[PDB]
Amino acid sequence: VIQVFRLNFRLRTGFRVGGGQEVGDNVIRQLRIGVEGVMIPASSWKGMFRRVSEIVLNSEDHFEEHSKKEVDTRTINALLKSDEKFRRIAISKVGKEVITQNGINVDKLDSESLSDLRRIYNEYNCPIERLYGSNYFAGGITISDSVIPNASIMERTHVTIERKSKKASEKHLFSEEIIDAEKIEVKVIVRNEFELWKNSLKLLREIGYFIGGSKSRGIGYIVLDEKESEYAVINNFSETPKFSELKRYLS
Amino acid sequence: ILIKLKVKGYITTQMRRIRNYYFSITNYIPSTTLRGAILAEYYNQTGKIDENFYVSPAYPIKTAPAHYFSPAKERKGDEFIEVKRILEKKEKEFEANKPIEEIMKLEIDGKHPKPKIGSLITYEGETDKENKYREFSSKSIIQMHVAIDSYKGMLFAYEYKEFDEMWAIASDSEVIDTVKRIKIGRGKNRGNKVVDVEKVREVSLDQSKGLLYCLSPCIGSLFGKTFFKAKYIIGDKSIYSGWFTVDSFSGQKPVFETLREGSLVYVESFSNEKSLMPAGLNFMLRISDLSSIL
Amino acid sequence: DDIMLLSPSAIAVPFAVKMFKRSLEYTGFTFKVGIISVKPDHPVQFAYGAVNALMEESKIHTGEKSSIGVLVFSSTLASEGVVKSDLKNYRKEKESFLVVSNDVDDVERLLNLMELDDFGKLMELYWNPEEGRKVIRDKIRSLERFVNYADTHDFYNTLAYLIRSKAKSEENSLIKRIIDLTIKGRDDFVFPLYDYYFILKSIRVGI
Amino acid sequence: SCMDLDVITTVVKIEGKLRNETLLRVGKGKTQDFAEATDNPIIKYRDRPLIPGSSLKGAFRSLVESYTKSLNDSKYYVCDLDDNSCVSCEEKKEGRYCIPCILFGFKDLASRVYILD
Amino acid sequence: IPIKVSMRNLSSLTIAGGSTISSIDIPLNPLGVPPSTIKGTMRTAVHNLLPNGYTSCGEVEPESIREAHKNGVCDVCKLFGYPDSLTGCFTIDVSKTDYRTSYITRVSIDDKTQRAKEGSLFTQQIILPNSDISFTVYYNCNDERLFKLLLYSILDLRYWRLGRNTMIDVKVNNVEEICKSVKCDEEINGILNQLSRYLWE
Amino acid sequence: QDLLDIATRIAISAIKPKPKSNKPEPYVDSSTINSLLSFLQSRRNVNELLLYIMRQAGRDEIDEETGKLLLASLKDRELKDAVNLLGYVKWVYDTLTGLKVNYNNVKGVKTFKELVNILSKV
Amino acid sequence: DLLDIATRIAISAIKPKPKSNKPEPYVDSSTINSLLSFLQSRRNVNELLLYIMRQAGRDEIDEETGKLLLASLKDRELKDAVNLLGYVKWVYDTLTGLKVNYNNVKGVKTFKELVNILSKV
Repeated sequence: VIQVFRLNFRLRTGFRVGGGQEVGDNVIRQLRIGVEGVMIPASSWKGMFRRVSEIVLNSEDHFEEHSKKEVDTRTINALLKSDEKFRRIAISKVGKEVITQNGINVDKLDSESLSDLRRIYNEYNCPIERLYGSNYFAGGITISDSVIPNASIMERTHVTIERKSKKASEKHLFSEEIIDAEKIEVKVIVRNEFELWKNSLKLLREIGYFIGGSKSRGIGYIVLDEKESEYAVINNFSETPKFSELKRYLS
Repeated sequence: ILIKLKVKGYITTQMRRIRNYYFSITNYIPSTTLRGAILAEYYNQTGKIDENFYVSPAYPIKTAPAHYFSPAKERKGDEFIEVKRILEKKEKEFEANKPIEEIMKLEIDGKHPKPKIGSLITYEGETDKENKYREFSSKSIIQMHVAIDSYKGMLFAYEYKEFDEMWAIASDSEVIDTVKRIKIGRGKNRGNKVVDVEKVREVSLDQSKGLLYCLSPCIGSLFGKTFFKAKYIIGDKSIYSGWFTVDSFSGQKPVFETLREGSLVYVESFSNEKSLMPAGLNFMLRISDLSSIL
Repeated sequence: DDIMLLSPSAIAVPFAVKMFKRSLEYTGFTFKVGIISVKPDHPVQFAYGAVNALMEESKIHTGEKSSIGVLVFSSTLASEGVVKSDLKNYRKEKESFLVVSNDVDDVERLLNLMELDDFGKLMELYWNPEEGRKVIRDKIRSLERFVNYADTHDFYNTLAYLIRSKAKSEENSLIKRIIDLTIKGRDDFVFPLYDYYFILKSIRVGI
Repeated sequence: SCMDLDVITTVVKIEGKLRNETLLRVGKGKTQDFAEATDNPIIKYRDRPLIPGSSLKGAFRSLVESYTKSLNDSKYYVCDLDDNSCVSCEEKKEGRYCIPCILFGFKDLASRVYILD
Repeated sequence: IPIKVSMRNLSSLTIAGGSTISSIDIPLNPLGVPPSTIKGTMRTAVHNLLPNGYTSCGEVEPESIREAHKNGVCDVCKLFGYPDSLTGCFTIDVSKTDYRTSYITRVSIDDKTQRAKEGSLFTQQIILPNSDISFTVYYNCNDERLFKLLLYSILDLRYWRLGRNTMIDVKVNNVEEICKSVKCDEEINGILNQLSRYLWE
Repeated sequence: QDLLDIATRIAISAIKPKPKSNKPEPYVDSSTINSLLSFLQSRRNVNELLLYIMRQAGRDEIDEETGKLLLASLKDRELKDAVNLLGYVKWVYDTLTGLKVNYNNVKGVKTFKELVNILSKV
Repeated sequence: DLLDIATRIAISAIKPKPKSNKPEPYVDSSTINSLLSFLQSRRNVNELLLYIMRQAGRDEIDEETGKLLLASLKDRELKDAVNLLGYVKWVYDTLTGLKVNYNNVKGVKTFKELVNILSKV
């Protein structure tokens, strides 16, 4: 099953996602394109979504990189003989010779292969990894960027105030760009119909998270709406997908 | 009959499989590979294939393999010279009892050149009797690929070659009439960019007794089957790894070392056996000079 | 006349510089030297052919000075044809960033500017990649950024950005020194930028 | 350990309306930067006057620093903004903490209280 | 039977090729997008999204491919070719070139704090979005079920990543000649109509 | 290249020293051109940018001749080329200011390559 | 568009003021700043029209300029009025700073024409 989403966010004021910012410091430059103007990279979207999902799940296992307990090799063998896809992943990663069809081949195993198998087990047993992928995991979520034809860019300067005496500190003149916007359109495709994804979207509905730099300074705050945003669930490959209001899916 | 190939793209050539990598070996395209591609296209179109088909190896347009009497004036450069109508000015005395060591005197002037038989040479200009030439250098790239089922398990690599318009001589047949573009290379279903075959004016070259420029890697005899005898052979040894059908069982990958392409051989008699042109070899011909491309 | 060496990448270029600084003093013959850096799994014969081609191409036309060419194969196999194609494509005689034919003293000045001539510093970075990678990345990040922008735009735009970077550089900084070494002393619009970047990249990948 | 941003236990959102008592003048970072108004105009978001989030954050941080210094406690300190040797909290053997650093962050630690426009 | 397919990336699509002269952390193929990338990505999408009534090896090891082919069907493997049995089934070629380029960089934010990790900064070369890519899929065999499988492959390519998890939208610019050639089936017509326009208007 | 030549002509026009000044300052200030670029970015309209530069010229804050050249250049330009031209102008002006190049050196250089030749020599 | 209206209004307002011993436009920059400030403070268009009418009646605003302003600022949104007033102020300031003679500038009715005139000389 493939779940297709077209999310829209009514962000307060503007946002800013910088990059490179040349040299010489001075102003802060938001990343450009050259032709399309400005955009939000898909990697930033994925990072924000991973942060939101991690907040939603609140899994202690995920907090310590899934390295807090020793996984018995018997359990690993049981999962390997019980899950065909997990066995295929392990064989494709550590090698067919190392892991036979039935068994672990302890004689050929060593420290690093065992560590890799344990990490694979831990990450495969984590919903966040199963959704967003990992170093060896397939993935599960594809996020497009949000290139905006609008290029309205204003500059919001800043100054530091000496605490000992309330005046401008003549040491630097911080200058920060800001991209004013009202509706950020991002297309998201998820290949894992996870209640984690629904819960993350639900959290974004009411609380809402920040995106971009200087979020501590009122720059970048998105909130998902249930009116403009729309979704689509695909289970049959012989029918044209149908989009409907996101409220029905989320509420 | 002449053919034209508007390649202008990256294609592969003779590969030297290393571990799991593949490397370009021949800067040119061998006749066998071409013939295989042109016959595969016939098979795709109809399926009825014929072994009476021969095609000369293609070379970059306005290029040719080097022979002994076409050396480079510099020991390390790439500038080649030769005398107009050299083979007519050469040979000739081969009928007479003229010492060959005296015949192959390349010291026309001081600091006599050194030849590199079997290298791609491009015609440059007239420059009185000594024609200007330049060695041909092509463009090559490396295309490495990964192996997944999402997650890597192995690795592979390839080396492609860039070519301009290509020319070759084939057999007069409806095959070229009915075939227009040919997938060529190690990976025919993966990695081709653009291929096509253009028919052009018919070519009538004569093969008879006398000194002949062996365009293909000629072979004097095989399995005792004597094809021709040569008074003096000037060239280099080559290794052949190709394809030929002997009608009945087997008939693939016969490995027999041969003469390097562009070798000069003074053949004085032939035989009427099964010609090896369809096997991609023995494409000699009488030429006045390298200007025979015209 | 035949010299072949397979020193580790973390010490190769400084080794060549120290060896060929006094080549005229010792033998009196100028040397054309080609240096490459391939992964260990790379085939050896094709690497030999490619490095021979690079050495032949990196020949000073005057012939009164030795030449050192550096070319790192990070994620690409090496062959003579590939080297020829790359040199014919990127390197040129009017507006180029790949000099290839680099004087030894220029590389010596570059190493002195980068504090890499001393073998003690090289070995300290070599034996401890934990700090070595960080130190070499700090030393190479600015040059890598310049080469990145070079790959973004054409020759004129790249030169404009280089001059801008030189302009916006505080006193006693390394960026101004590197840019001045690159620009000053070049007659045509030929500037060793890819060359210096690859010289640094050899040591960078050596650890 | 004051770097607990990896694990989020609770999130509280404060929503309200700020009404100025006196003649509120916006920061006007647009120093000698006219856009569509006379002389030096106050900043505004699409012709709508806007209080900068940075200004409120700076005022709040100044107030918090004043409070912390008024506490006069060894366990709680405030470090200079320009200093790069400051740390948020010290787990040396009970430890020291920086209240403004905890709240609005520092170079070593990001903020915990976000303020919008 | 030619299939003139035009694909336009929905994000900052990029692939890593290689060059001796390169500085960007993420390189790019000198020619552009190779047919091998498209073919492998399509096979992966088919195996992961397998339409009903078909069989997929889903294997990387050629020995594992042979072991799966011990029974010897692997509909997907037949469509993409046996390792050593069939000459081939279909070909992919790309004509358009000269894409747009820009260098960007990415960081890795710390988990315990919310600041970027010191030394986790790497760059990436990308192709600008909304750039059209045209490639033709020449299916030379004579089979209708395999042709339907190939059409399903192209359709599933839409719901699939292509390079650094970059979203794509496939469009078919030929329905008339496809229907005119052979097997203008109602299901074929429906899927071709579905592929005729972009998923995202 | 050609935009580079236009930008360097603009920059050498703008590098003319401001008379009756205590310090040897350029006629056009860095903040002024920065404001030009920022205003063009925020206000995506070439006519509004022309009005802005005209007002700045009337304010005696930028050179009259430089303003004339800017108005002539951007008289009938689009936005995409206008922002590129302003960026190039910013680059070349910053290079001139940092390099401490006086007007008498550049004088009337017409080609950017000649300017970089001078910079390489100097 | 709005820029053409603003240019025509500024040209009408820059005509020399008779019975004035010094060469100056009929209106002053103080009047334009007062117009903008009044519109900003009162946030009403009819009040702005009243202000314009009173300023015209004070024998300090040209009657043709006042008629142009009243014609433009009716059945018009507040934002559009603000934009038009800003354009008028900027054009007037440009003309004042450049010391453009009214004689050779009264014959243009298009903003592009004014731009061409300024660029040519």
